[PDB]
Amino acid sequence: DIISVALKRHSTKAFDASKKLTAEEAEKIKTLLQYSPSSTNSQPWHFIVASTEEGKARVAKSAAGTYVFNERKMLDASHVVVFCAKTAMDDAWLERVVDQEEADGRFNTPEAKAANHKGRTYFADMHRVDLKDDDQWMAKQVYLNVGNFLLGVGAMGLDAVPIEGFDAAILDEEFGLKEKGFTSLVVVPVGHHSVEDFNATLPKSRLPLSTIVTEC
Amino acid sequence: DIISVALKRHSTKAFDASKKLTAEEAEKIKTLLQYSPSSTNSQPWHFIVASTEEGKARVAKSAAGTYVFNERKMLDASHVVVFCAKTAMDDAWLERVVDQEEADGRFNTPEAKAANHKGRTYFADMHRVDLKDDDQWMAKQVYLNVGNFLLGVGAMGLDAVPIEGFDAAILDEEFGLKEKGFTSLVVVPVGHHSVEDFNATLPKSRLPLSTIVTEC
Ligand SMILES: Cc1cc2nc3c(=O)[nH]c(=O)nc-3n(C[C@H](O)[C@H](O)[C@H](O)COP(=O)(O)O)c2cc1C
Ligand SMILES: Cc1cc2nc3c(=O)[nH]c(=O)nc-3n(C[C@H](O)[C@H](O)[C@H](O)COP(=O)(O)O)c2cc1C
Ligand SMILES: O=C(O)c1ccc([N+](=O)[O-])cc1
Ligand SMILES: O=C(O)c1ccc([N+](=O)[O-])cc1
Repeated sequence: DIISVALKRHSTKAFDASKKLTAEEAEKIKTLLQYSPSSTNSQPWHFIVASTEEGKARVAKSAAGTYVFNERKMLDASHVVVFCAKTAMDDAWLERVVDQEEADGRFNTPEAKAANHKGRTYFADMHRVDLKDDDQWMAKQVYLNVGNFLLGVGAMGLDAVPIEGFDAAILDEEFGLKEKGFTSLVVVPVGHHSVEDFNATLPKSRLPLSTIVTEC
Repeated sequence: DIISVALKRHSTKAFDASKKLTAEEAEKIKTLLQYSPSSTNSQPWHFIVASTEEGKARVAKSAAGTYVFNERKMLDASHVVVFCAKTAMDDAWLERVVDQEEADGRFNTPEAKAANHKGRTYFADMHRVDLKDDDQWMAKQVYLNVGNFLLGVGAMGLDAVPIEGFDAAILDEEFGLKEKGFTSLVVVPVGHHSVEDFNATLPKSRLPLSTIVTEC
């Protein structure tokens, strides 16, 4: 039951470095990243999946100093996922999305692809010409992916914690993201919690439905 | 299997208006909205859940005219969820969150409570004061909730579709959201698809892992 998963998943504060994901679980978490929905199927994202000791150490550099309370989570987890968003939405990216949709068989004619290209253009240029908030629009799609991801890994029986407490300028420079057209937004260590995870035994806390929900 | 869910769920293009959620399902989708994670457990959100015909008609006003292609989806679904973000992070909301955490038993001393409140204020001030982007920061948490929600309702065997194609100004006015301190971001009709949901039999399409993932 997915509600049981939602009530039992929690943000892990400490990971057991000896408990690694299986090869099968490693493939499943990449499938989760890939198949998240996004506005107009824009998929405006890139993921760094660090599983070697050196790779995780490179990610953990972003937690040095002020964010040190997040550094050990990145070092001790089995896999660490860096969620990145595109910095600008270009036509080339939109062309590759619609061509992939054709390759996967979503169009029955060279007509319907011209209409899907016509549609995704009017939508994206609204954020590039007019609103000029396509940077924030793409980052929102990445946060949607994070929310999909956290529930999915919980359903797999894996522990995780989402992290905003890191230096994105440091992380971007370490992986050369800016020149690639990406910027890091959220880091998610994935693995199994240790006995030092004090948050595993604390009750969950949320505002009541009478506050957050209006029915009509 | 949650991966089967991720590969099976789709954006429904048309809903069967005769098929309603059960009472138990209606409670479960509210639990999903409630228990989504968020940065510092800030829960900067409110949800309109329209299930009556008059309520759904009120939400559907935001799809009239320019966004007419989304209007029937709102009218036909069993339940329509409006995801709303706070427009500003005020100190009273932060106090409300920490008071709820105390009521739920997450602190063992009053000093533990004040320390948690001090930390949440510090990180909120990073967005309110330094970055001056708390409005975008809170919207990102709401998008994370949507991503959690879409996978959860798919795991319940329910159809849904996320919608950005609506007039948020019209929707905010219809429900007085701006004066209440909120703004609408995403509309999600939930129910069961009809024969007119052409997307139900199309294959899913995503960019390949060679493009979106870097392993290290
Ligand atoms: C986007 C985001 C960023 C977060 N950043 C951190 C973080 O930097 N360090 C941390 O320990 N927890 C972080 N959290 C975890 C939250 O404190 C946690 O999700 C919230 O208190 C709800 O608890 P739960 O995840 O156990 O349900 C973050 C959560 C989200 C969604
Ligand atoms: C934030 C968001 C907004 C979307 N807005 C619309 C919309 O307004 N109308 C619509 O029919 N589909 C909308 N979609 C659906 C996307 O086109 C769809 O998620 C994407 O093509 C991937 O396909 P899937 O959801 O079937 O996996 C939206 C999706 C997201 C995540
Ligand atoms: O108007 C829009 O913002 C809009 C966004 C997404 C989609 N879509 O994903 O089909 C359509 C319209
Ligand atoms: O952005 C941060 O530094 C940050 C730190 C802690 C948390 N948190 O504990 O949820 C969230 C964000």
